Amino acid sequence: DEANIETHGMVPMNRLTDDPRWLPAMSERVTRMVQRDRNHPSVIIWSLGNESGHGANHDALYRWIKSVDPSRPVQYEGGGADTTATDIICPMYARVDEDQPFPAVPKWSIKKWLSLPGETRPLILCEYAHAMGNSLGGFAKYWQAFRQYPRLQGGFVWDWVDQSLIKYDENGNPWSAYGGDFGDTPNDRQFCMNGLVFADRTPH
Amino acid sequence: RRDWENPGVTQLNRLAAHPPFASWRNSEEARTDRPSQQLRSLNGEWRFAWFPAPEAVPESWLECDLPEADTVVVPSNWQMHGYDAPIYTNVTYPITVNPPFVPTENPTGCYSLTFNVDESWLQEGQTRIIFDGVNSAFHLWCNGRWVGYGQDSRLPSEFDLSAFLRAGENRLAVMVLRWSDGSYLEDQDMWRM
Amino acid sequence: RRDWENPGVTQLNRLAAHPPFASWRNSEEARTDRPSQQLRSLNGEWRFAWFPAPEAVPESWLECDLPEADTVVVPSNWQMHGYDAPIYTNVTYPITVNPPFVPTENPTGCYSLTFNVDESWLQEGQTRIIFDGVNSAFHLWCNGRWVGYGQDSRLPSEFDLSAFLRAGENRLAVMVLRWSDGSYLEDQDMWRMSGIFRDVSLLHKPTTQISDFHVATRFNDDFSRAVLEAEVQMCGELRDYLRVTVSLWQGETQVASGTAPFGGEIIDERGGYADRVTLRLNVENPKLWSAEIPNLYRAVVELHTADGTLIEAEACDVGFREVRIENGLLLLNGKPLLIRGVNRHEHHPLHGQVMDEQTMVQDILLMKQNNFNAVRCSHYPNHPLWYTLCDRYGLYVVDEANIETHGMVPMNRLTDDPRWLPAMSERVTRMVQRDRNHPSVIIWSLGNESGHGANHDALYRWIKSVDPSRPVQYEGGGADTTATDIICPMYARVDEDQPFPAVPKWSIKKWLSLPGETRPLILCEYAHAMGNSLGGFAKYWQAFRQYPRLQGGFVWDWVDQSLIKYDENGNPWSAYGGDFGDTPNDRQFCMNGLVFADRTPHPALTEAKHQQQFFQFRLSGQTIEVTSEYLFRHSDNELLHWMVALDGKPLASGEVPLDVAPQGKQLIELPELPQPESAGQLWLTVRVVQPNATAWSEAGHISAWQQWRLAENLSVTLPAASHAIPHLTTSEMDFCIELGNKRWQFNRQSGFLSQMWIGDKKQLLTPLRDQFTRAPLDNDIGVSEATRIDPNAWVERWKAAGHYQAEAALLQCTADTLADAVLITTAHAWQHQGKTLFISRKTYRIDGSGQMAITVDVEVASDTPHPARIGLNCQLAQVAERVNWLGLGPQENYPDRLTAACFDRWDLPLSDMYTPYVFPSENGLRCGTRELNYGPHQWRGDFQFNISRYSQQQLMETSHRHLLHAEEGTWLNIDGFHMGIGGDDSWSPSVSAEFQLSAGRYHYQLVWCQK
Ligand SMILES: OC[C@@H]1[C@H](O)[C@H](O)[C@@H](O)c2nnnn21
Ligand SMILES: OC[C@@H]1[C@H](O)[C@H](O)[C@@H](O)c2nnnn21
Ligand SMILES: [Mg+2]
Ligand SMILES: [Mg+2]
Ligand SMILES: [Mg+2]
Ligand SMILES: [Mg+2]
Ligand SMILES: [Mg+2]
Ligand code: NA
Ligand code: NA
Ligand code: NA
Ligand code: NA
Ligand code: NA
Repeated sequence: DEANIETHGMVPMNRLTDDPRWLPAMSERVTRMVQRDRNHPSVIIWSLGNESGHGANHDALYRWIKSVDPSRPVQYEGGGADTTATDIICPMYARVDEDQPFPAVPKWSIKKWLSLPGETRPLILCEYAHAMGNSLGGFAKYWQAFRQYPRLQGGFVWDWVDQSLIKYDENGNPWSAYGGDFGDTPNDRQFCMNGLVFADRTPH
Repeated sequence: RRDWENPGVTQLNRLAAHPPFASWRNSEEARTDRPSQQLRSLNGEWRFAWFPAPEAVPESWLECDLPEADTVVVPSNWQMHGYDAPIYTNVTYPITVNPPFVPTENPTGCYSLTFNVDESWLQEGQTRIIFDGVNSAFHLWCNGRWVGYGQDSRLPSEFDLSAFLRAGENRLAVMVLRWSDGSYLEDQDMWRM
Repeated sequence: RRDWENPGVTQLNRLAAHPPFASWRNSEEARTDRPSQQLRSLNGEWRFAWFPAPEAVPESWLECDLPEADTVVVPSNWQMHGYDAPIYTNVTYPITVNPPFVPTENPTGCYSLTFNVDESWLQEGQTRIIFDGVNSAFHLWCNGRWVGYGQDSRLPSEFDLSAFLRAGENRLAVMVLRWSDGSYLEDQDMWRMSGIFRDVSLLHKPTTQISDFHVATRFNDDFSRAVLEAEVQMCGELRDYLRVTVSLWQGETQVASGTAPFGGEIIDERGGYADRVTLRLNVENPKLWSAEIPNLYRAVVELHTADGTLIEAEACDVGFREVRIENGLLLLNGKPLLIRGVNRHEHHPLHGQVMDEQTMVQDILLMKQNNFNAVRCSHYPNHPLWYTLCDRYGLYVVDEANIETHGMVPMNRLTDDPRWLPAMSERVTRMVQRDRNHPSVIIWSLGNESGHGANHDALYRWIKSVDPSRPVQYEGGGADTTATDIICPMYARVDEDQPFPAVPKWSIKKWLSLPGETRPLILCEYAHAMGNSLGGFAKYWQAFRQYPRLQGGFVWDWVDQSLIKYDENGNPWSAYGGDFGDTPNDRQFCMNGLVFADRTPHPALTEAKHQQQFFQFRLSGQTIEVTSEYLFRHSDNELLHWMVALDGKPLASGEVPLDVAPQGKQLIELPELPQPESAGQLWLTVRVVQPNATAWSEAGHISAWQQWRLAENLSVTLPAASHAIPHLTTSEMDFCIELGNKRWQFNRQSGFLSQMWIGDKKQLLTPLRDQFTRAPLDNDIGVSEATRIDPNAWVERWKAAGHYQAEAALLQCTADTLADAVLITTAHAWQHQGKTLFISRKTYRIDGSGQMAITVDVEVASDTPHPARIGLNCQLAQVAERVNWLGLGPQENYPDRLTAACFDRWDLPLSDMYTPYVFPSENGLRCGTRELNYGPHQWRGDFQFNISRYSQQQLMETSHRHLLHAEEGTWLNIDGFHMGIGGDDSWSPSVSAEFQLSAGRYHYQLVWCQK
């Protein structure tokens, strides 16, 4: 279960999340979630939100939760996927064997990540195997690792269904539309279709 | 007050959050997860009218129905009805980045409903309204009088109408803003509706 | 909107918090911390009208000064000027508890000011208004246009008037509400006042300005090398040519300097901060900061153009010091502290809660002069100057957020509530943001008496997160929660457990060793100094020294919060709870200080000083061993003085220079010491003197002392040839004794010494009688009320037992003649509701020498409460100017509070023998006295005594010291034994067992004679 908090477009990412003046707003997004959903057995992990860097607001919110509801681990990927605001190393698109040492927020091979000096947390990819169009090339390689390494505990594929919408042609013939099709601009074109299933639930 | 341009203000008069309630007045129903007389749906046909900015809305809409209004289904997304377009933007904010301000031309949806309230509800106890999802911020009026304000397009916003309703017919007025300071917190990679 | 009844609204249009700024336009003014033409004070003469409610405010006030308005000085508390009453309530909220609402009649202050503004200010730049402190909420208008709103009475609220001001004359309008949703977080145990109590000023900043800056200092292993790191942020337009220079000075000497353009390191996938820059400076051999040697550097931050043109400069004092907890110990600069602290409220007898520099400096010096090295800001951020001062004089400070909800039921009612997280967080984040650069601040505190809720754990984490340089502590919820790095209890006893349910207060020695516990333990409040208190202070100090992880504490508290009241003669008197018509109220409970509100010390102050000494001493043979408890300085402003006296008569003495390394020892051998010409006890006294004056002391200041008995020679010399013989004159009513120009009369029915004469002069106003009670001290009283008694309080156990009502029944009264003496024997009973409380058996022996020998044997039933005292007392007919004695002094001292007193021969004016506590009680006693002198009288033995113009009765019958009236004569209380006074707490019995008079059988003897 994940808080409605994402500030990706800020420069740098943690602009608002590190801002004490935004803690209040952020906190209601976290506290109100937990207050509503804490009796559901299905919820096994709480998430602090998505792609908002890593701000002090995160560490405070992380503690609030651990403190009001110990029953569940708390995770969060921002700021490099293994900060002090996450019980779980939850990277997005870290590869199996290949490292991608971006500055400040590198994405290590998952196999490698687990054993970095000092590290001992489990690792579950929060997003992996981007299913855009003709994709899922190399899927088996993750599975192989998942089964061989005890601490590599799986992941959440990105993602379930294309975010295509319906528009009608001159005969009222419906067709799947993407970014820019509604005269929307600027837009991300086909980047909103990345699922395992078509918008109508038909499998890819 | 321009509440929608201040992260210091994310709600007004909103009731505290809590696990799902139905206030069953029969235990066995509660046990069975059956419907509850005390938990009514307002879903369905409503009155709606689009404006380009909150400044364009007529005070008259608080008191009485906008004759230009159409009758639409709720819940819904007004873009799915063509009042305006949905925008697909991944990372870049669909509005200029100048927190906590939002554009002046800020698409506004004026939703309205005339509904019944049984006196039995009014003789005792408390009558609250619950909106499970309003994107991105809104003001609410009941029978012409202001009730409160809310943000966070993805959690329920609850208000006590106990002192605002009357037995019988009643009118709600909801002014929904497309953009608000809460929009800064909602930069997900998906359509902007 | 009634923003004042909504915790979701804490402010409107309020600018962000930041470290102290001054916007200098000259670097040098900056480095030297001189005034800046860009920071103006608007303090002084303002207009004020009082209202009962905001709704009654003439909306005209907005545009025009109202006429009924008076002219008053600001800052100020309106209660201080008489528009209304300040209220003294401890726990009980002064308003009905119904969060978030406040009462409808809400005293409203209408402040307004007509002032001129320099257009140069308006043509460019930004002009902000700054309210250092507004109690509790306010709305702001400028030239009739609304500006904004703010809460939190203890931190600065700032607004941008750039667009509201006009060339020339202008009007500010300020509506301050007494109560607001903020009061809920302001339940501190102190007076409830209101208004614009801290400074008001204007700050002009350029458009492109420095908006915040953080200074860090990290060290290598032996602190031989440091890195000064300074993080700088800006507001305005960024440009390539923009620069920041950070330079570091040790006075006139520029130690280091660095320059960079804006642009931080990459921090995320989104990059980094374009509008920030971090400069780093190496410092070799830093001169380190401590409360022992407050070494500071000056940090100057210039925002300038690449051409060299300065835009503005900001600056701060820097202290190189590291705070860390390691292996269970609190270290400073790698060394374990020993906190000799005190809690201190911002209070002024006439100014209420308005603070001034004079007062601050006065407090600090007293502090230092009394060996205090630390202070806790109970329970809110202090006026900004305090910190600059602590920085410079050197005091370890505990900075505490303004969050106290003691009146909630249960206490963490709001703090565990997510709807109160935001208002709470601002009270903590805005504190940190403003004070983080001060080196005197070594620990953060989450607040006071708010239970422990989830909001605390969240805020505990934000801090650790933003400023890892300082531990975080909080005492609520048990003193050892997950929201504190230090076990910081309040009033936990040294050896005594007090197992309250859920939040027990273990004995500190035991608390450290609980299974699994490893933190350090420093009490946030201890030794409640209320009235005649501080009993057992030495027991804490002994433990702190013996146990490494016991690191000291903060006494409660510095100064009494009594306000000044004037009688019809326009004579001032110190007032407390309820004297303002305020109710409900907590009476004298706002008076718990080591000094009077006027800064005159209470006697306990001296006890603190001695226990908190930095040099320990040991004696052996002719060998004295001085051990320094300093951790960083050598005894470079100290010399040792020693003196040997025989029963106060000086024999020998001398001085030796001290030269002790921190933690070291020095052995001073003493010279061969001549023996003495007669019986008596020799006593050695040493004292540590500081030859030179310092910033906080004068040349010759004594910082420590100690005493030891040396050899003793018992008198064996047999009196002498009785010159004459007392004659006894027996009547059916009296036993009369005559010897020369003296007579003693013993009433045969009473069994007491009814009268004594010298010449034809009567010596007594009332007979000499045993006394077993004392006019109740604050500590004896505890919480006990006349409407709600605390049957557990000492006073209550005593009253109930009939001790203050017991009556003397004669059991036996005889007179016998000896070879050369007259001997009277008596036996008395003290009963109550048919039980014998005590039995007093005496003998009076009158010899030809004319001395009256008294022997007292008392019996105290095992089942009666232990008595306040066991002695005799009388009202002397005489009044003399001086009191001279040989024993412990010079100041008032009791059994559990006499370590700092010294045995010698003392002489003071009668008045120094009476302690003027506001709440009168037994006071002024002196222990271990071997000889007492008054008028032509002399008493000898081994006893304790007090002497003044007030009977115990009058004292215990009076509540304000200013209603006391000098009785006829002189009241004399001479005790064989006196009960300790306690003080661990003043709300329950705190007198230790070894200070209780429970032996059952007591024996004392005295000799009264004449000179
Ligand atoms: O479809 C790409 C996805 C999508 O934007 C996710 O919301 C985001 O967490 C992400 N990060 N990297 N790639 N993605
Ligand atoms: O003077 C009594 C003091 C005063 O109330 C302090 O503010 C509070 O922390 C406290 N708790 N217990 N005793 N005290
Ligand atoms: Mg808002
Ligand atoms: Mg994203
Ligand atoms: Mg408020
Ligand atoms: Mg309190
Ligand atoms: Mg010396
Ligand atoms: Na695995
Ligand atoms: Na996508
Ligand atoms: Na110790
Ligand atoms: Na008090
Ligand atoms: Na008294």
